[PDB]
Amino acid sequence: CEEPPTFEAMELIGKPKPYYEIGERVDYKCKKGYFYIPPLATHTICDRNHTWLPVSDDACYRETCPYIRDPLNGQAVPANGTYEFGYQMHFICNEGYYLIGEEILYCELKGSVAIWSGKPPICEKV
Amino acid sequence: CEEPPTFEAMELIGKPKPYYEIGERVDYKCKKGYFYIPPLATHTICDRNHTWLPVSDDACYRETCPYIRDPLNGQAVPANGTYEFGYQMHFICNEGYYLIGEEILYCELKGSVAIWSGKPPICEKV
Amino acid sequence: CEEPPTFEAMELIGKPKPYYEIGERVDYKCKKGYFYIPPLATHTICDRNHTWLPVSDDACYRETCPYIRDPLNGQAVPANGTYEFGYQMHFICNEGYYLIGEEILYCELKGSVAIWSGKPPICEKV
Amino acid sequence: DSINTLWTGIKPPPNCQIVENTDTNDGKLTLVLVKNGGLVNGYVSLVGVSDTVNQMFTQKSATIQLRLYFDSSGNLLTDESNLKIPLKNKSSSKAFMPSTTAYPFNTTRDSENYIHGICYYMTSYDRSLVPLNISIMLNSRTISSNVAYAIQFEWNLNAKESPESNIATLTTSPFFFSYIRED
Amino acid sequence: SINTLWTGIKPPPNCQIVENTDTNDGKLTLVLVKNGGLVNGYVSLVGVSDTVNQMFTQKSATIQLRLYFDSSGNLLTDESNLKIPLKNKSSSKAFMPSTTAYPFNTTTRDSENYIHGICYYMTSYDRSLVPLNISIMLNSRTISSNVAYAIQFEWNLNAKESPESNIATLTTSPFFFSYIREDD
Amino acid sequence: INTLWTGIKPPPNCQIVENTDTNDGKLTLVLVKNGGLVNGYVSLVGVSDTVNQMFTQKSATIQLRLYFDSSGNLLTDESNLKIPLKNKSSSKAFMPSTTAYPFNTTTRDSENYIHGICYYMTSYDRSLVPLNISIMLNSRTISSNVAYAIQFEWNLNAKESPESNIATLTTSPFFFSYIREDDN
Ligand SMILES: *[C@@H]1O[C@H](CO)[C@@H](O)[C@H](O)[C@H]1NC(C)=O
Repeated sequence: CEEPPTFEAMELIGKPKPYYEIGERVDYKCKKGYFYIPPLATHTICDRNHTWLPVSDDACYRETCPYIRDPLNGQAVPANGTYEFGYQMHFICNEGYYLIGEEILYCELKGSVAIWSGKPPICEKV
Repeated sequence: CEEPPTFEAMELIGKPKPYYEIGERVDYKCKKGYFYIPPLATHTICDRNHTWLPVSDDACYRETCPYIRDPLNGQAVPANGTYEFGYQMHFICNEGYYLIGEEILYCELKGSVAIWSGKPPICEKV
Repeated sequence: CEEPPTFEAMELIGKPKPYYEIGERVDYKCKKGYFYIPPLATHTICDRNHTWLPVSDDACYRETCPYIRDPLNGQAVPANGTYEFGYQMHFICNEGYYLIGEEILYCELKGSVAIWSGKPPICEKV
Repeated sequence: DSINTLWTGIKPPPNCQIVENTDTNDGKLTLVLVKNGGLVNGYVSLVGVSDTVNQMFTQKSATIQLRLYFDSSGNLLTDESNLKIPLKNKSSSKAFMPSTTAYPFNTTRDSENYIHGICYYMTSYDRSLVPLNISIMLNSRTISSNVAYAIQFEWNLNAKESPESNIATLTTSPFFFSYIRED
Repeated sequence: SINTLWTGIKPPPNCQIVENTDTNDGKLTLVLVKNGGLVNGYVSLVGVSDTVNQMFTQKSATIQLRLYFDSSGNLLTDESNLKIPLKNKSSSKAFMPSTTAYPFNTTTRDSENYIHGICYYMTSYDRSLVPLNISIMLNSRTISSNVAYAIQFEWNLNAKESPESNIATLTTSPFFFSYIREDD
Repeated sequence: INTLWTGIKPPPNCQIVENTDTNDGKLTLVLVKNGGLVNGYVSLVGVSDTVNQMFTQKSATIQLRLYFDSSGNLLTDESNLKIPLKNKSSSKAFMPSTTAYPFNTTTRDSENYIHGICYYMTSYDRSLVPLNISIMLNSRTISSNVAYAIQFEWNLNAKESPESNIATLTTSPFFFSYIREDDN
């Protein structure tokens, strides 16, 4: 068999049949926001019984924002440790220095790409 | 013969000779602002006499402006010709609606292209 | 020998060795802002002694600014008279006319290109 | 010419899906890919078929993104792609795909994988021009075990005010490009 | 095996730009190359006459050269602004714009028939750049019974203020293009 | 022998900063023979820190110039490109025609430049920043050896700097075409 398993990261490819036969193959693709990394499977088959083979959406990962170098004379630490869309980045300035412009940046998802909600701040010399 | 006939829509191609000979052909091209549509004649030929054959500039038409869909909840009706340059377009708004911005647009000729002298109006809901 | 001669127009090609052998060859290229014209020498060699052969940067000429036509109803005369960067251009307006905007323009060198430090003036009719 | 051109064909039928959720083809994508040395020459224009698509330019800004995926052979995976009709020669298609060493498949999207430029939309009423931002991502992002090559086209409208006031056939000026091809 | 159709490198005054002119006042360099189902294009323009080289003393100007061809693919030198036939680098039909791709219309004037882009003019005094709007209409509109193919080039100046103050050689940056070509 | 290039994904192969001894740029160049023309593909990647800091300014400029001998071979000594080009398998066939883009002693023909725009993708939000690209063909020469020349010049100029910290400079691929020599 029946409707193939549903997942969080990947979805089905093509019209969902009410009944699948033994032997036939069903394929998945990553959902909007996720991307695929080899070589874990993205498909599954109807076994000699009438259940589906094992299968996980581990092949699909959450989109990531670009790496951010510590501001000069500063320090850029992920506030959740992730670079995964949804989580943010915290900025701290060293001794004898002060930050200018947004000590926190969000990693938001815009379309199919994950980007930062701003330009990394500066650490100024006091 | 002598100088070939002149027309409104099409003109002569090449240096006009003071005297053309029997059987000699002369070709026309549409003037700036007009365009040609098959398969009508666009030439004449010096007949066994010393006059030119019949010939008209019907092969050349006026440049047309783009089609204009009835404004939503409105109605775009032309005033005269097939969106031919020179003639204009009238706009009327349905029941319970009112127009904003120019209930008439001209189809003017600018260069070699025929365009509308404005953006089609809106029909608003009152 | 030792470090090859230095010049205004051309410079050395490659790492300057502290000691050049006897009979060893050294090549020059024109500096940013100058360009080469045949067939004068660009090189020098270490003679049977321990000095370098004769050699000049005459092979390299200065970058020229674009030609400037006499302003309409005016006259554009080079004042130092070179067009090479460094020298300037004077503008004089004819009888019954007056200049607007900078009666002198400099031919300055910006980067590798020689350009004029302004837009040529106008000669107005009084 | 020994198989030189891979394209959608001249003046094609509705052959792709532009609107997010639907199954009826609402776009006419003209794509022409030509082998030339180590490079591929590209020609890509778009035409709107559906009403919902031809309304997109009544907004101050819109965005259209078609992505094509290919198998290891170089054949369109019609299921995953927004392009619903396989490419064909003008007469493997691997020779036409974007080199994997040039524009890799990554696990984070090299700026080195995008092509960027500008094509134009002609208004309906006065033929005036409106800049559309075109951008082509080569490979870089895979969504299935089948994918071996990928090309993504993204058109972007963004203007002080909307180009159209009513619905009208969306058409993107032909945008030319080139990339280092597989072999 | 006959790959290039062009005007030739560094050509003589070979076209008329000023409407109703007595002499060729433009040097049009055009290079069309066969490549698969496409043609690669290269087109630059140089001003010859004084009247043309004064055009850029205005805040805005416009230049439009249109080439027409017969069923064979040969320049109809009489109707065209280009007054010297194209030649191979060694039918020219193989080089023309496909009729199915960019039709000849009697009504709509397809937006699908234009190519649009931007090339540049270098000023005389400081070499600075001024954007010119280039647009190439393929086929679309015939003006005579002879016409079977058409290419129209249109350069457009439009700036807050004029580029030049005196007369100076008008030159358009090379603009590259491509179109779907006809095929015997 | 159809392609002349630097090769795919090359090693640090050119010098961008004045007075260095360590290649700090990865220039990808692909030149393809096509009829009477050459098709060009050129992207740039920053290697050194000093180069990858250039875009913390409101504006910067990068200029790589390649020189060639009469054979069509890179004069690696004079050029900013420090590694010879190679075929994909004379290179004269690939050089810019001398009659099309002459070597001048008087002026610098505006007819010798190609002009366009490619783009830089920011580090944090992937947004786009226009870079002015300009390619000078031949025209000037700084050596008795030089017989052909190609000069690439990228130019940043924005209301405010794209980056606030150091980040890998990468120029969008810019495509071009020129009339090629042809030995003969
Ligand atoms: C990310 O970390 C910060 C720490 O300041 C926290 O406020 C925020 O809620 C975290 N986000 C999520 C989704 O947990």
